[PDB]
Amino acid sequence: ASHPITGEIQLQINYDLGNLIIHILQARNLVPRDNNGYSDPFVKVYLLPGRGQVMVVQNASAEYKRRTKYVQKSLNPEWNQTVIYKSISMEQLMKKTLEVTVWDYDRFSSNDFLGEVLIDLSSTSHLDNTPRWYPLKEQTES
Repeated sequence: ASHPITGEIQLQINYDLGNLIIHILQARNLVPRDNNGYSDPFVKVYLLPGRGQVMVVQNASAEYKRRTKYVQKSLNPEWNQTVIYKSISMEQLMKKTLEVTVWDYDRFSSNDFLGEVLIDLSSTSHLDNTPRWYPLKEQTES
């Protein structure tokens, strides 16, 4: 079988004190799979022109997720997390692009792809902390 990459991702961007902050929220219209609810999808966000630092997103209060993971975790998973990249000025920042990538855990440990977005910080109008949706594309390997 195969799973096509679809859906989008919602996040909040904000840069302050020379530090780039990014908050993860959730994704919608993701790739459906057999047996609803089984694995908690995670995201990876790193700058293109950086040191290759991939920051994975954590899961919010499972207490509230455990009740929503039913259909959400299956089609639209959330995270509601926050990350920062200190030591980054608008000079190099504008040159860097925030790439949000969704990944699902395997049955043993591996991680499958789910979606990839590219947010150019050169014009990131969502800097003023604004929850906006971003289209998740596929990871082409030419």
